[PDB]
Amino acid sequence: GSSGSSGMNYNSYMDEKNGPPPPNMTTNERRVIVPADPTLWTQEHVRQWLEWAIKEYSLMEIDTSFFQNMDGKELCKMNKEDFLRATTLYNTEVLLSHLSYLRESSLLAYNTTSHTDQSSRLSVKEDP
Repeated sequence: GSSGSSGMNYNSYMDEKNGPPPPNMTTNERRVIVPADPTLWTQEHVRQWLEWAIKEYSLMEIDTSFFQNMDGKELCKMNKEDFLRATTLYNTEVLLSHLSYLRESSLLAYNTTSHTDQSSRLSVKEDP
């Protein structure tokens, strides 16, 4: 007769080989600026934040004793008036705005999520 087999596979793959150190570039090392929302803050997040803003924004003459051990939730209840008693208006606008900016992000965080979640189980490694 007269018959054959005309048909190629045509495919590709990767080996994923990594060379010796040093590595490409660092990523993270126990560094966090915010947990999530201003309502779920800790006693430290209330301090580190202030010490940070005063540095970045480079403010001057601001109450610190007020944020020595204030509840993260209280920071939200604080209004232009409450904040005015702690610092000037110019500063109150720099704080309230920041605390309000974080919330503006949550507006997008609210997702339906159709069975697309993932558990967290990442632990640091060491030794050969």
